[PDB]
Amino acid sequence: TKKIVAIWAQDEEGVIGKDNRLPWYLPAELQHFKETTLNHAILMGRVTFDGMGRRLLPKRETLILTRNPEEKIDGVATFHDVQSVLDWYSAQEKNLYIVGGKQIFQAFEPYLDEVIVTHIHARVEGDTYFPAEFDLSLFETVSSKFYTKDEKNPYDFTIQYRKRKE
Amino acid sequence: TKKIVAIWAQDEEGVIGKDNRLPWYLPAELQHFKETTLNHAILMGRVTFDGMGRRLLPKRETLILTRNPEEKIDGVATFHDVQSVLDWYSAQEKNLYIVGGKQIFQAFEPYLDEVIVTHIHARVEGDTYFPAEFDLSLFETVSSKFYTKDEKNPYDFTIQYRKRKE
Ligand SMILES: NC(=O)C1=CN([C@@H]2O[C@H](COP(=O)(O)OP(=O)(O)OC[C@H]3O[C@@H](n4cnc5c(N)ncnc54)[C@H](OP(=O)(O)O)[C@@H]3O)[C@@H](O)[C@H]2O)C=CC1
Ligand SMILES: NC(=O)C1=CN([C@@H]2O[C@H](COP(=O)(O)OP(=O)(O)OC[C@H]3O[C@@H](n4cnc5c(N)ncnc54)[C@H](OP(=O)(O)O)[C@@H]3O)[C@@H](O)[C@H]2O)C=CC1
Ligand SMILES: CN(Cc1cnc2nc(N)nc(N)c2n1)c1ccc(C(=O)N[C@@H](CCC(=O)O)C(=O)O)cc1
Ligand SMILES: CN(Cc1cnc2nc(N)nc(N)c2n1)c1ccc(C(=O)N[C@@H](CCC(=O)O)C(=O)O)cc1
Repeated sequence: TKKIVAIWAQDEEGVIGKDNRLPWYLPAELQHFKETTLNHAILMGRVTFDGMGRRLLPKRETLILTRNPEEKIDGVATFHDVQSVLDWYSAQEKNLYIVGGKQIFQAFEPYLDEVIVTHIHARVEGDTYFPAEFDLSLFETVSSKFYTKDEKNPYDFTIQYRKRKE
Repeated sequence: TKKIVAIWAQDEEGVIGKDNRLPWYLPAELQHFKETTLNHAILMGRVTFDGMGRRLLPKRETLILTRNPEEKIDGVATFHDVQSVLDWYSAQEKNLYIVGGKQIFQAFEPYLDEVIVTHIHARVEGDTYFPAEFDLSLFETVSSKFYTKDEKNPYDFTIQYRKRKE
């Protein structure tokens, strides 16, 4: 039942970030993020955390990965290496969602059970892309859904759930 | 020539914020913001400062308004009340841009020489509205320009420059 899942959103070319934030705004996609991670743990890099104004998502067990030994935010648990997070994960039952920052996605690739990827049907300008060396072939699409754009969500997008091929 | 200017962006209903961020993403509008405030000073409330990850913008003198006893913060100047900012402003020659936070906009409205308002032609969900306690009759629109929507900027928007008359 328990698993480590990577979840991210990207444009048509793999863009995931710009100026420490996301180069788009789609409340409906954020809603999907909320429903998926609700009542679970999420691990994000220190940069992405600061990028979102250090906001603590309600009903989410927030885990921050940093190399700063003096880093200490109230409301969140700090981790300084991958092994530490894996030990934490094994000592509990909740699913663990790798939520972001290209470096974090790269660091956890070997331990991923599944990926939930949102393909935004648009092309934007970004300075950070999903890891091009990430081997998505080891995964298989189990389900997906198309979300039609509207006033508040200017770009169409699709969400795919892909499990690790046996 | 020097003056105190308020700059902000709002949707058709006056929405300026949602969950401590701006409910939209328009690189061309952010480029506009940079062109306007570049090489000058900008004053933002502590909330907004936190909201953008304490990210210090380049070629900008950042001023933070807060009641927090702290005498200083980052590579920024800390102020503890409205009058303090106005006095600092009087002792120098650069234009002062009031850039954000509903409370900060409201606090400096009586001292504004000009407003530069971006009118985003769309309706989005906000939890923070521009504090419109301005006697509009006091200002005159010198000009406004239109920016047609495109792939990276999904909403049309108009930037209006208004100066205090009489
Ligand atoms: N589109 C999407 O789905 C998402 C996009 N993003 C975007 O991606 C960009 C951020 O990505 P990125 O720049 O890679 O930053 P990350 O979010 O990956 O964070 C990087 C930081 O994590 C810490 N870190 C990294 N590796 C380790 C390690 N092995 N051990 C301990 N600490 C480590 C360090 O923090 P420290 O420097 O403190 O030591 C490092 O600076 C932003 O634009 C963000 O908005 C983020 C999430 C999702
Ligand atoms: N659309 C746009 O153009 C912009 C929108 N925004 C949005 O506005 C929202 C934030 O607005 P708001 O919540 O009002 O926060 P503000 O950014 O206005 O910051 C408020 C804080 O400033 C300090 N402060 C306020 N008044 C005084 C005073 N008289 N003397 C000393 N310090 C004072 C306090 O900080 P402390 O609590 O530390 O004492 C107060 O909590 C966010 O959603 C943000 O995204 C922000 C900028 C632009
Ligand atoms: C920057 N950032 C990270 C971010 C954004 N979108 C993503 N989208 C996906 N698919 N995957 C991610 N890792 C992801 N990460 C953010 C920023 C804000 C919120 C946020 O406010 N989320 C609300 C939901 C907002 C809503 O319901 O519209 C929540 O409670 O989770 C989440 C992630
Ligand atoms: C949240 N926030 C405040 C914000 C955003 N847009 C605004 N837009 C207007 N017109 N007025 C404001 N006061 C305003 N404030 C931000 C967030 C990021 C950047 C920013 O990255 N600015 C870069 C430009 C980034 C870009 O060109 O993409 C700069 O150097 O000014 C500015 C303000």
